Amino acid sequence: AGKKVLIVYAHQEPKSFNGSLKNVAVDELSRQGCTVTVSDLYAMNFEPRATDKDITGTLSNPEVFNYGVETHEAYKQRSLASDITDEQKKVREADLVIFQFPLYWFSVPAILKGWMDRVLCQGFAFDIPGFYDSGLLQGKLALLSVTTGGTAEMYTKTGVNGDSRYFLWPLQHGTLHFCGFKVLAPQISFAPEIASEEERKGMVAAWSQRLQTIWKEEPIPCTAHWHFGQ
Amino acid sequence: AGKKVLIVYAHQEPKSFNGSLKNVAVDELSRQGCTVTVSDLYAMNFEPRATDKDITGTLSNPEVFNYGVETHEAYKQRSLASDITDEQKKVREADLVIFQFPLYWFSVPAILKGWMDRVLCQGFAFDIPGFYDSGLLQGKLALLSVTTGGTAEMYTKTGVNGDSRYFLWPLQHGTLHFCGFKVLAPQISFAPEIASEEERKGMVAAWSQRLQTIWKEEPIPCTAHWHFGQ
Ligand SMILES: Cc1cc2nc3c(=O)[nH]c(=O)nc-3n(C[C@H](O)[C@H](O)[C@H](O)COP(=O)(O)OP(=O)(O)OC[C@H]3O[C@@H](n4cnc5c(N)ncnc54)[C@H](O)[C@@H]3O)c2cc1C
Ligand SMILES: Cc1cc2nc3c(=O)[nH]c(=O)nc-3n(C[C@H](O)[C@H](O)[C@H](O)COP(=O)(O)OP(=O)(O)OC[C@H]3O[C@@H](n4cnc5c(N)ncnc54)[C@H](O)[C@@H]3O)c2cc1C
Ligand SMILES: COc1cc(OC)c2[nH]c(=O)cc(C)c2c1OC
Ligand SMILES: COc1cc(OC)c2[nH]c(=O)cc(C)c2c1OC
Ligand SMILES: [Zn+2]
Ligand SMILES: [Zn+2]
Repeated sequence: AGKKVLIVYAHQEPKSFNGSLKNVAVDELSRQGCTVTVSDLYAMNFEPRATDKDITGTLSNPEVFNYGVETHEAYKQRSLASDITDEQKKVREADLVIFQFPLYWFSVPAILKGWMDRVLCQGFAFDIPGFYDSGLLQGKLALLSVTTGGTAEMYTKTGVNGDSRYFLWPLQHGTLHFCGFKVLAPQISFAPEIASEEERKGMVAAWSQRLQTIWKEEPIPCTAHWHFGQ
Repeated sequence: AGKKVLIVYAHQEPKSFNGSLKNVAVDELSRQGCTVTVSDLYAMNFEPRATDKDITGTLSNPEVFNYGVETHEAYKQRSLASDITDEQKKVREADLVIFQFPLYWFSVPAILKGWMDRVLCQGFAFDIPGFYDSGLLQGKLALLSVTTGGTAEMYTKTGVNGDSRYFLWPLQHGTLHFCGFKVLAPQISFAPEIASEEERKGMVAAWSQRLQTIWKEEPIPCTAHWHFGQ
């Protein structure tokens, strides 16, 4: 029945390590016969700000602007900006969404934060029933593929940065799990810049390798225990 | 001495609950005789995207664009875009920085994430070495004044969202502490959209009342234990 993959990609430089990782995911998932689409946010000059431009025609309450309410009603009334709905159509059709980004301040770059803020609107991604286990994107897989400046040692529990999993919580749980995604284990490529050449080649190779059996994987249990506990 | 306060404010609607919490801070700090400046991000149409437009000089490596490297050298050389250096002057002069924002996906709205990505560059906010307790903003205070959709109850260890302190980690530790700020306890105003008129007025006056004695507070111990316990 085939599978559709969306890669949401947030790097300014096509020759970057992130670009290589995105390119390998494209090469390998396309080799398997999957339908692959990439949202190259910087190349699209993707709008990160949540503003009233995100609603076309006339606001639900033009006196006091409430982004959440107005985007909810806009979704229901098919009245959202086309950049947003173009993205929601790719997500709707995806079986798997991979986010490929460098870690910026223990989180996603603002351009990709703006994608999550604007694309994952109430009525599309969640509503009152239909959050966490029940969220509107249930059935879909999501996966963070993150590159870091810090070596793997810095990201241990008693290290300076604390555990990798500590920063994962707002993205995996607060965002992806909230919307119904099952979350595969994050791919974390530690510290590509302090190399080496061969060691960079090796991390790109390992991601490609993992993508081979991505469809065999089980989701993580997306829990406070998984992130912080023992 | 007296003191300088910068409020970095991220809400689209001046009549909003965020609007009121920013306005009471300006009013109370101004009443005390403090110097007060507000960076009203949406009104400034503040650029959230980290791009090569943020550097105007000869790039250190114009064949492969690396945002961290290029902004660090642009800072030393003074070729950063001026919107960034305008913010930096505000932070440099400040004794206290307050971030006033609605929680968006367990984090800051993208427009304010872009402020942290672009303004807190290497050379200015931190160096290597020169971070966490050696951060370049040592001696300044910071405070997150966050509003939520979820109730206090929802943000407890056994509630749907887990403890409120879990989502504070990337912002308090990975960003502010990393830059050397001493972090004051977060002001979290839970679920104003749900709350009654009296409860909302109550939340605004509790912030006003807290600001009366802010200069007397000790910072939090910004550690994994404060954040996750326990
Ligand atoms: C605003 C900001 C905030 C940040 N916050 C954090 C943080 O909170 N925590 C943290 O750890 N880090 C942080 N960083 C560091 C950041 O996460 C790293 O800079 C980034 O992940 C490096 O990945 P890259 O793709 O840009 O590396 P690149 O510099 O693009 O790649 C490294 C090398 O790989 C080469 N390359 C590309 N493809 C290949 C290939 N196939 N094989 C071999 N070599 C290849 C490149 O040419 C380059 O020499 C931050 C950086 C910035 C700018
Ligand atoms: C993209 C997105 C992501 C989100 N992610 C999360 C999340 O991860 N977790 C979560 O909990 N929530 C989330 N939310 C919900 C969001 O945090 C809240 O909607 C926001 O915190 C509420 O603050 P506000 O200023 O917008 O409230 P408002 O809607 O502006 O205020 C509520 C009421 O208070 C009134 N008010 C204004 N001033 C005063 C005053 N002086 N005295 C008394 N009343 C006053 C207003 O008139 C209004 O009637 C998200 C929302 C969006 C849009
Ligand atoms: C803002 O840039 C940041 C922020 C960080 O932590 C918050 C970082 N932590 C690390 O362990 C290693 C690096 C390199 C790093 C970094 O820049 C390269
Ligand atoms: C995407 O918007 C979000 C995301 C959330 O958690 C991620 C939320 N959690 C809550 O507890 C309560 C609310 C209102 C909420 C919210 O607004 C609808
Ligand atoms: Zn979860
Ligand atoms: Zn800390």
